[PDB]
Amino acid sequence: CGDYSDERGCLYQTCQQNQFTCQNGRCISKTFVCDEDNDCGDGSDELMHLCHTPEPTCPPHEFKCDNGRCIEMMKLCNHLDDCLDNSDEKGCGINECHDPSISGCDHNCTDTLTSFYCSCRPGYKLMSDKRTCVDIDECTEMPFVCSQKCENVIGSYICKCAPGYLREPDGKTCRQNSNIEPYLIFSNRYYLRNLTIDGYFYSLILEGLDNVVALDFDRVEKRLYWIDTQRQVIERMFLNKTNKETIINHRLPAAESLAVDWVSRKLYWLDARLDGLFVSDLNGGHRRMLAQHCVDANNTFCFDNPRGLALHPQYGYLYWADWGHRAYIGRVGMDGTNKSVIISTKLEWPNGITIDYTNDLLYWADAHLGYIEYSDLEGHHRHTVYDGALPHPFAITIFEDTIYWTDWNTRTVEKGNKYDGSNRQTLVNTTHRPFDIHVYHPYRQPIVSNPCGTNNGGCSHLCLIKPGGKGFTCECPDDFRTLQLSGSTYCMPMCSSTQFLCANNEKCIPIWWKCDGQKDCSDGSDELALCPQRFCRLGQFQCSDGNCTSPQTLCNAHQNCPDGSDEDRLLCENHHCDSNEWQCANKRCIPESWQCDTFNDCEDNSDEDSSHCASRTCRPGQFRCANGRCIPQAWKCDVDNDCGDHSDEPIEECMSSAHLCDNFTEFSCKTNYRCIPKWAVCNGVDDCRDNSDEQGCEERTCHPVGDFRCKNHHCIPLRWQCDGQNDCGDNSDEENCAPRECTESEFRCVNQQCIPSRWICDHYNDCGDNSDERDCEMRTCHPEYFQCTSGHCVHSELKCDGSADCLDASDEADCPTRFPDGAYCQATMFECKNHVCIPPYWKCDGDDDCGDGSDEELHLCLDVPCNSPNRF
Amino acid sequence: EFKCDNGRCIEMMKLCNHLDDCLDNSDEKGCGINECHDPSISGCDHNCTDTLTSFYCSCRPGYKLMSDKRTCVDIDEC
Ligand SMILES: *[C@@H]1O[C@H](CO)[C@@H](O[C@@H]2O[C@H](CO)[C@@H](O[C@@H]3O[C@H](CO)[C@@H](O)[C@H](O)[C@@H]3O)[C@H](O)[C@H]2NC(C)=O)[C@H](O)[C@H]1NC(C)=O
Ligand SMILES: *[C@@H]1O[C@H](CO)[C@@H](O[C@@H]2O[C@H](CO)[C@@H](O[C@@H]3O[C@H](CO)[C@@H](O)[C@H](O)[C@@H]3O)[C@H](O)[C@H]2NC(C)=O)[C@H](O)[C@H]1NC(C)=O
Ligand SMILES: *[C@@H]1O[C@H](CO)[C@@H](O[C@@H]2O[C@H](CO)[C@@H](O[C@@H]3O[C@H](CO)[C@@H](O)[C@H](O)[C@@H]3O)[C@H](O)[C@H]2NC(C)=O)[C@H](O)[C@H]1NC(C)=O
Ligand SMILES: *[C@@H]1O[C@H](CO)[C@@H](O)[C@H](O)[C@H]1NC(C)=O
Ligand SMILES: *[C@@H]1O[C@H](CO)[C@@H](O)[C@H](O)[C@H]1NC(C)=O
Ligand SMILES: *[C@@H]1O[C@H](CO)[C@@H](O)[C@H](O)[C@H]1NC(C)=O
Ligand SMILES: *[C@@H]1O[C@H](CO)[C@@H](O)[C@H](O)[C@H]1NC(C)=O
Repeated sequence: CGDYSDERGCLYQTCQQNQFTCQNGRCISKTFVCDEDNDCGDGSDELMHLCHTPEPTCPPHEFKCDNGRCIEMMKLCNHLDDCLDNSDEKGCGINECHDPSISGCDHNCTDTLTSFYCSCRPGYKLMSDKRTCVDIDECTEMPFVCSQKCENVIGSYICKCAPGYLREPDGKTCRQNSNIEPYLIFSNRYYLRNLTIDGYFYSLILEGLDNVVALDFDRVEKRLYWIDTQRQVIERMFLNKTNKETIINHRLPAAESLAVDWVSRKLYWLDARLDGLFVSDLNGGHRRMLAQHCVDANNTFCFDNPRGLALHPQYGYLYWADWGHRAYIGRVGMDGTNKSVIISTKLEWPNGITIDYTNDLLYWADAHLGYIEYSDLEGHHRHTVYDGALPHPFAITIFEDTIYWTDWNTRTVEKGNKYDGSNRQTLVNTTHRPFDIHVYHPYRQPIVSNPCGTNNGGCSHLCLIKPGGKGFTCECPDDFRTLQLSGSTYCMPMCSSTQFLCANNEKCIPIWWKCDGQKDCSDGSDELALCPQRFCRLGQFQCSDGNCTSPQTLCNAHQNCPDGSDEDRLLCENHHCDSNEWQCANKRCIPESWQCDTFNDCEDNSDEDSSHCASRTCRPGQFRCANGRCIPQAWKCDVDNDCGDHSDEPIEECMSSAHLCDNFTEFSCKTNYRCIPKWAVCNGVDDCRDNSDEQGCEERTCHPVGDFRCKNHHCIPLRWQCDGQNDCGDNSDEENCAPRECTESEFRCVNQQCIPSRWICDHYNDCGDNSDERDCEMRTCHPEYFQCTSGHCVHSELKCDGSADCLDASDEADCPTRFPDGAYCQATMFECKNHVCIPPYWKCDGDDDCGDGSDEELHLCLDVPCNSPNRF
Repeated sequence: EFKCDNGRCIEMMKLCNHLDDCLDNSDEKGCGINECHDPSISGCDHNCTDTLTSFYCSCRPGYKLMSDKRTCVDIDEC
């Protein structure tokens, strides 16, 4: 039919018809036989995939004839017409090299039974002329010849060792000279571990963390920073465990990776949700988003899922990786400039990334493809440490000549040679995923001077090293406009409302942190003496009436606070939403994806303003369709009209040669023009409509290690096996599962199931057998929890919060009035005998929520005469 | 690979390559040149077949080569 049909059935190309990647039933005669007729799928003409010329291969005991035969070496020049071209006789090479007139070669001509050939001395590459030998640049061409640095020599190479590395007498090897002995540092799900390099000693640096996926040390101060994604905090601690604190706790929707700078004394971390790389001092005083949007200057590569970081202060470049649709390993200068891509080919899931400071080689690991590669810092010559046999590596660090990587599927730490991946040794296996890894050693952070030097190089807030490891650029916090003065910079204090500005202008804290019982500003202007007593708890907005409302509800186009300052004109004037939150006319904030989502999500309905959606300028990396909705570029030219209108599917271009599935990962489905990835194949889901992904799962194989095969021919990671979840529908994963051993901070139920140690007497019977909730009076409790009189544990934060989390309500009745005025309820709420601050609307509201909050207010509302009482 | 008299396995390409590839130099040792073409030596019953070193013989079908490597004796196929 026509192009307006916008639908196609199963073509089922059989003999002559051959549906290409764009599903075009072109003739079978077009297979490179002078016929590039199918420009649509482009499969009819292939530059090298269709040009093979595979004649030359034949057994070495056979001399290939010029006619194409493979006359035997014994039959070579056997005085018999063995071939049509008679290459055996026609070709009888006699002392061609001995003849000086012909076969003149550079180093060493080697004769044969037919014609001649030549060989070059070691370190000299033979030229295409087959007579000229050219010296090999072993330092760049084959960097694995030398450990650490190298110098090119004519016909050979000289290896050296960086300072601190003692060169071994054997040569081409280096050995450390530091006083300290290096030991691996990696983070489990709840534990920071301490493992020696040889794997002889195992330890536990710190436990009791929700979910740690990243860590990085600081040689200067002997600190150890990490990220708790579940808790959304960036915390640091001394190696001796003397002090622990939360550096950053605000605006961390998801922090995949972290990299501590040990030169400019800065902290960098990637944010997957906000899609940007941030910078802050080791105390988190000043924050600034350094990079955002796309990185290729063409919008092909953009921050989608950045989960790797590696600092090289010697050149001031911070390499990072992204496992989105368009995987890239691009780098940025530490000052936030020179944003550029490095490696963008043969890459699906670059989870891990590191920089070998010894020889300046950028190492990265791919999860789906399963390889580990190293290249120059400009990403020119890619060499594979491993072919891809690794099931699913996540983190990678290099020390001396050994590369240490942590693999999720095998749930273990493995090490090998940094160049050829030899001596692959499994150090220790962990019950949980191994996550980020590092090698703690003074050499891992080489000493290099700070261009800032002092006073942040005379910068007001931030001093970031310029690219190339020379000079610095002044910066400003996120809430400051960076003006470039004459030979200097000025940070405009321009800040939105609902955000206090310190008198010293050090930072722009939120308004609800002004006079919050804490001197948030270093000056302390926020906690002015002349300020009303704030009865509301920290992290809450206090209205003039004294009621407490959530800061998220501030200026939410709804008069939540009775006093009215919630929607006050001055407080909502110049209100700015989050970076990913698209502001509406009524100042209500909605996610940027909802800007023209075709849904009246915002009360003012500005999210469906035709005028603004027609004139909607969209961030790079997302495709704009007719409706004005901006789906991601990966959602453009897909079989599914994600935008709804077929404008998101330029079927002319979608069937054209522009959209061809990547050979490495993107698997083309024959019936449509879909380009689902390789790991999307046989995922048990109809990822592409024709179900071609799920057709060959019986023929499809699994990874030899770190993969479990189910009865449905489903390959799943070995870690997912016996996880208590049916990863494969046939329950083969959970068919036979001996209970696993519980870790240090895991309590073992009588059901032989491991639960977090914090959940004993959780007051929610998390374990099925309810064995966790026993002996609570004899259990004391954890240091960070308050114990109810009944004996159960509760968060110390939830104490005296107006919420009786304890059943006996002891968590609230053991504290005085929330304010010295003489009452417990700040927002005119109802306080029962248990001192629970039942909301004023919730006062005498249907069921008796409070333990002793039974109300005789039948006059206001008799219990029997209640709508809530659906069932007598 | 052509097995050397010393026990090596000098390559066929290296056979008679004018190089001392083996201790016995079997490659350069008595390079087989038209030994079958010479009627004085390599006299075989049916068909002498030359090689890069010395010679050998082949018999017509139905005739088994004798231990002498020069006499072909009819096979008793029955
Ligand atoms: C992680 O584990 C490693 C290995 O246990 C720890 O490094 C070790 O630290 C101890 C205590 O400082 C060192 O003992 C020292 O021995 C020397 C003599 O060899 C002695 O002069 C010192 O006074 C001290 O007793 C041990 O040698 C050292 N080993 C290594 C591998 O360097 C590391 O401190 C642990 N880190 C954390 C944060 O848990
Ligand atoms: C655990 O290890 C860390 C890192 O080595 C220790 O932090 C640093 O410890 C040193 C020695 O106590 C501190 O030096 C002292 O500084 C004060 C001034 O702040 C000075 O008056 C003292 O004479 C001495 O020079 C250093 O300040 C401290 N870190 C920083 C940068 O503040 C930590 O103390 C160790 N904890 C223990 C006791 O295991
Ligand atoms: C900003 O980043 C870009 C991209 O990384 C830098 O450009 C790069 O500069 C290096 C050093 O000159 C180049 O390496 C050289 O490449 C050539 C082959 O092109 C090779 O023969 C040399 O031995 C060396 O490896 C690299 O190719 C080049 N890359 C690109 C894409 O331009 C730039 O220098 C950085 N500095 C700035 C301008 O901020
Ligand atoms: C190459 O030729 C030189 C000069 O004749 C000689 O010294 C050297 O041993 C030869 N090497 C090889 C590989 O034959
Ligand atoms: C990059 O940008 C150019 C225009 O400057 C465009 O023609 C091209 O298609 C874009 N994609 C590539 C090849 O990176
Ligand atoms: C680690 O691997 C070894 C060798 O397969 C095995 O004996 C040991 O039980 C494993 N440990 C864990 C915790 O799975
Ligand atoms: C063997 O020798 C006979 C007699 O000269 C000749 O007719 C025949 O063609 C030869 N066959 C071979 C395989 O040389």
